[PDB]
Amino acid sequence: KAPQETLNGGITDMLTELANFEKNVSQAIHKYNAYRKAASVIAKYPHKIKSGAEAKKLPGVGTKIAEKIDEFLATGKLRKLEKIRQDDTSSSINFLTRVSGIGPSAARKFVDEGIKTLEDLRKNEDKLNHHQRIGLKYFGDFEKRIPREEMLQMQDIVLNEVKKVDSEYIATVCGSFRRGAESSGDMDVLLTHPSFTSESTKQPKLLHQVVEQLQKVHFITDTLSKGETKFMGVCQLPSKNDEKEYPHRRIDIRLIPKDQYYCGVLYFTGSDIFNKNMRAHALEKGFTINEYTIRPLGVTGVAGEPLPVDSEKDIFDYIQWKYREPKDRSE
DNA sequence: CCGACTGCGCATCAGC
DNA sequence: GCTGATGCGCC
DNA sequence: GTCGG
Ligand SMILES: [Mg+2]
Ligand SMILES: [Mg+2]
Ligand code: NA
Ligand code: NA
Repeated sequence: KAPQETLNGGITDMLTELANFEKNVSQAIHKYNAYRKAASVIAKYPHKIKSGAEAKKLPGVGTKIAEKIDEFLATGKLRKLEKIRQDDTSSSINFLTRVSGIGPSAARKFVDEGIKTLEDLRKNEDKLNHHQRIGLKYFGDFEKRIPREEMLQMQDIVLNEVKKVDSEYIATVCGSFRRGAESSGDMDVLLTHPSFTSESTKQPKLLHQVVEQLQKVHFITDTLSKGETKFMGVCQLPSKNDEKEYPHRRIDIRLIPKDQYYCGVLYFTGSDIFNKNMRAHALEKGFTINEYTIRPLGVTGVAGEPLPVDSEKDIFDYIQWKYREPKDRSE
């Protein structure tokens, strides 16, 4: 379980708003993560915070945030935030960043030029790049969650088509979906083939062929980016006669070397906390884990050649550990 | 006091 | 024309 | 903004 929004939702929301403002307007990504961290640890606190000093005891909450909590608890609001919400420039910039492709920098230019709304964007399509236009075109669709049943139907199509292109491909839908989530933000598909390894051929056709098949059967509808290794785009479940159309969805497809496949699966399955905690634990046992490989340290810190991996279990075993089921990888 | 806070693929810019 | 930087989305 | 060298 988890503490209800009722407990410290006002505080966590306040911290999340300030988090967004720092990243989108101040362009202070570290202060953005500082705030989110503070919001997380408070969202876990199973007690109604009575003072900023009480919250200060938590890892991620320092003096500044303690002061803000005191102001919020005593008044019900934060002056600095109340002033940011009313600022036309800060609000507009903040808003435009909700478009995929528009970050802090682009949002800034648009607002400096008067472009402050989606409507303003439509009248200025020539000023947008390919990514941004897709983000615009699907603004609303991209903010909708993906229920597990739809992800299942999406997986059906992906696994079916990949196998159809070459039955030797190995495909694994990762992300929260693999962790048994009831809903998802997007679909992350990891791909490999026996003919693709670190020391072999780079083959631009392996990822290209699969994307093509999914476009042939009308599953993939748009392309944000696509190289020889990574593909980012859009997909949509086919419409049932008479029933309403499905929302367009974000889908990523990655071609990974077979010898780095399982480290990739584990990584893109998350959770980020589970990854951080698993990396932190991996440190104690004298190992370093990333998206690509697992390497042995030699006391000074000399990481030798990447250890052989043939399954996710192999990784868990290496670090003296039992394989954690994806559904439990929450923390 | 003061540096770390992950680092990379792909698209697009800035400059030679 | 190229190479390197920057912006962006992401555990 | 917070933590830790
Ligand atoms: Mg700034
Ligand atoms: Mg993801
Ligand atoms: Na603290
Ligand atoms: Na954005």
